[PDB]
Amino acid sequence: TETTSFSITKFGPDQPNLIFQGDGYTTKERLTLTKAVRNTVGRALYSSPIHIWDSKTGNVANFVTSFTFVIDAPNSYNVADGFTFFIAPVDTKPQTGGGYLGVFNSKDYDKTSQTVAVEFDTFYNTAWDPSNGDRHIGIDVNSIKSINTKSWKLQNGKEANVVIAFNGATNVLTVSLTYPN
Amino acid sequence: TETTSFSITKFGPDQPNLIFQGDGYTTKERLTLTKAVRNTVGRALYSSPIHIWDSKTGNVANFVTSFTFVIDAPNSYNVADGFTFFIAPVDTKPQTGGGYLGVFNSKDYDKTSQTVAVEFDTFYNTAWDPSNGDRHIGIDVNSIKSINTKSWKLQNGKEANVVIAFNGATNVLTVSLTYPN
Amino acid sequence: ETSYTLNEVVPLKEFVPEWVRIGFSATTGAEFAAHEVLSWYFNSELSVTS
Amino acid sequence: ETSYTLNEVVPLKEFVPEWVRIGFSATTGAEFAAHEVLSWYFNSELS
Ligand SMILES: *[C@@H]1O[C@H](CO[C@@H]2O[C@@H](C)[C@@H](O)[C@@H](O)[C@@H]2O)[C@@H](O[C@@H]2O[C@H](CO)[C@@H](O[C@@H]3O[C@H](CO[C@H]4O[C@H](CO)[C@@H](O)[C@H](O)[C@@H]4O[C@@H]4O[C@H](CO)[C@@H](O)[C@H](O)[C@H]4NC(C)=O)[C@@H](O)[C@H](O[C@H]4O[C@H](CO)[C@@H](O)[C@H](O)[C@@H]4O[C@@H]4O[C@H](CO)[C@@H](O[C@@H]5O[C@H](CO)[C@H](O)[C@H](O)[C@H]5O)[C@H](O[C@@H]5O[C@@H](C)[C@@H](O)[C@@H](O)[C@@H]5O)[C@H]4NC(C)=O)[C@@H]3O)[C@H](O)[C@H]2NC(C)=O)[C@H](O)[C@H]1NC(C)=O
Ligand SMILES: *[C@@H]1O[C@H](CO[C@@H]2O[C@@H](C)[C@@H](O)[C@@H](O)[C@@H]2O)[C@@H](O[C@@H]2O[C@H](CO)[C@@H](O[C@@H]3O[C@H](CO[C@H]4O[C@H](CO)[C@@H](O)[C@H](O)[C@@H]4O)[C@@H](O)[C@H](O[C@H]4O[C@H](CO)[C@@H](O)[C@H](O)[C@@H]4O[C@@H]4O[C@H](CO)[C@@H](O[C@@H]5O[C@H](CO[C@]6(C(=O)O)C[C@H](O)[C@@H](NC(C)=O)[C@H]([C@H](O)[C@H](O)CO)O6)[C@H](O)[C@H](O)[C@H]5O)[C@H](O)[C@H]4NC(C)=O)[C@@H]3O)[C@H](O)[C@H]2NC(C)=O)[C@H](O)[C@H]1NC(C)=O
Ligand SMILES: [Ca+2]
Ligand SMILES: [Ca+2]
Ligand SMILES: [Mn+2]
Ligand SMILES: [Mn+2]
Repeated sequence: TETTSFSITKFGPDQPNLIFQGDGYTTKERLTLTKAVRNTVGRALYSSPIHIWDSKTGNVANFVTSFTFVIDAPNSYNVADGFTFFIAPVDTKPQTGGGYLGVFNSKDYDKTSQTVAVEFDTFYNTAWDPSNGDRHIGIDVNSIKSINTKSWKLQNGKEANVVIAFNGATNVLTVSLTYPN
Repeated sequence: TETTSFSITKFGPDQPNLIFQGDGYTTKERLTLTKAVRNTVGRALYSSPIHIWDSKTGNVANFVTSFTFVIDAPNSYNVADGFTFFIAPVDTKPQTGGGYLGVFNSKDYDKTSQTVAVEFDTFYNTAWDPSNGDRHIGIDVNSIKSINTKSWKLQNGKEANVVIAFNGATNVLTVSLTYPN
Repeated sequence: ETSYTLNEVVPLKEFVPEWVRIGFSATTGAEFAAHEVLSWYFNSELSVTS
Repeated sequence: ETSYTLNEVVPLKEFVPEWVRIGFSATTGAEFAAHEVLSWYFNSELS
């Protein structure tokens, strides 16, 4: 049973488990992806590669990730753009920033992207986001347009606990965000 | 709180979650550190750095590793040189080979080492191995002259299930080698 | 006080390679906010026999 | 059924850095043998 696990509850200046890309850095004991600055992209990856499935069996892994995040916007009206947990090839580099969350380069289906991602998008991009224009949790796969979304009320400065799980057998991804208080 | 775990049953041709050093590689589900070849040093460390002890609190980590290594020897009269499981600084690089198991330099306590290492020495080296010769398990700390030893009867060609735990509290390192037959 | 749940059947093997890297990503554009992860836990298990 | 045990007291703090990299090692010299591993398990729990 190939396995991989880790728990982190105190990020530090020298926190070697992770890989920092873009403007990502670890400050105030928390993983800082971006700050209240324009046009930035901050990504952080777990150093060790994980075996998600096997060819000579066709077995797919079974996993779970749990994390607490905080989106703190100076102004609660103008918020952008989004946070994201992603699964990408072993040698991922930051992609297009801005509305493309740093993991994708276009709206079209890019088969070679090989990146699936559960996004928490706080900015309506008329070119590809749901017409209702609500902040939403979305499941992307090889493109910035979500294959499914759920409207979500961002609580400026509050910390939501997210729990994402994957069942290799039924292949159903599950995502849950919860704002305690 | 800060956990790190991994289980590897079979090592594939490409083992992403590992960093190979020296002449170490893989061949048919198993990891191969050395072949039956004169003078060789092959190491394999796990890709992601481990948080062993926290200074801020002084707490040390409790940990347990387990594995099944095996020593293939043509003739059981002239076996060398050994095997090791080390705990070294992140930037650890292969050191002196041969009697030093590629982990240490000199038989003196060199502080620079910062690498503890349990070993299974299969060859008698005078100025640092027990006078009675005898192959043996042996704990090390910054030197090749073991901190303690336990004679061991090498069972050539036979795999050996070993477990090694550590109690961060009672600071007791329990090495444990058992032959499944 | 509020909770959201979403889930879609995503056949991961056909979009992602056997070996993969995971992590977080966040960006900003004309408008912005600070995104920080205060904790992270992850566990993955995979069986090895057809 | 044949075991070997050895549990000594060693304070890792006083010796290894906070962040370490664990792994295996093997060597040869004038004498030799093939040293190979078959499975590996590990787990750290630091509070
Ligand atoms: C008060 O609130 C108002 C209302 O807010 C809105 O409503 C609320 C209810 C709520 O929903 C809010 O969330 C919501 O915002 C505020 O007014 C709104 O403010 C928004 C912020 O600016 C603004 O949206 C922005 O729009 C621009 C695009 O506008 C032009 O292009 C449109 C097509 O995309 C086109 O339809 C428009 O018409 C317009 O075109 C012309 O523009 C002229 C000048 O503006 C104008 O005069 C013309 O009239 C107009 N044409 C016509 C016909 O009218 C868009 O670019 C912004 O998008 C960027 O940010 C969002 C997230 O915030 C990302 O999703 C997106 O990916 C973009 O991200 C990156 O932005 C960077 C800059 O931040 C780009 O960079 C450039 O780099 C160069 C280098 O030198 C230079 O520095 C530039 O200055 C930089 O911009 C970056 O570049 C691209 O990506 C990189 C990777 C490369 O690929 C590069 O080649 C690319 O070009 C870009 N990256 C990407 C991937 O795009 C944003 O959407 C709203 O329109 C505006 N009004 C309304 C009604 O909504 C008001 O400001 C608030 N006031 C206060 C005081 O707070
Ligand atoms: C039948 O069986 C018999 C008997 O077997 C024994 O008995 C049975 C019952 C059983 O117990 C067996 O286990 C027993 O083996 C067998 O005959 C015996 O065979 C043994 C194996 O050859 C012999 O031992 C060897 O002896 C040599 C020479 O003498 C040693 O001892 C001296 C006193 O202690 C010492 O001062 C010498 O320096 C030397 O150490 C020795 O070299 C051998 O040691 C190597 O191998 C062992 C085991 O593999 C290993 O643990 C050692 O660390 C060492 O490993 C590496 O080996 C390679 C390959 O040979 C060497 O490569 C050469 O390196 C040099 C340069 O390296 C130096 C240098 O000059 O820089 C050499 C320096 O001496 C060294 N100095 C020091 C202080 O270490 C330096 C220094 O380390 C530097 O810092 C280096 O970084 O390195 C050149 O590059 C050459 O080109 C290159 O080839 C490596 O140097 C070496 N690495 C290191 C770090 O040392 C081993 O100890 C028995 O003597 C012999 N006779 C008897 C009566 O037992 C018989 O053959 C069998 N026959 C059959 C048919 O089966
Ligand atoms: Ca958006
Ligand atoms: Ca030896
Ligand atoms: Mn979206
Ligand atoms: Mn020894």
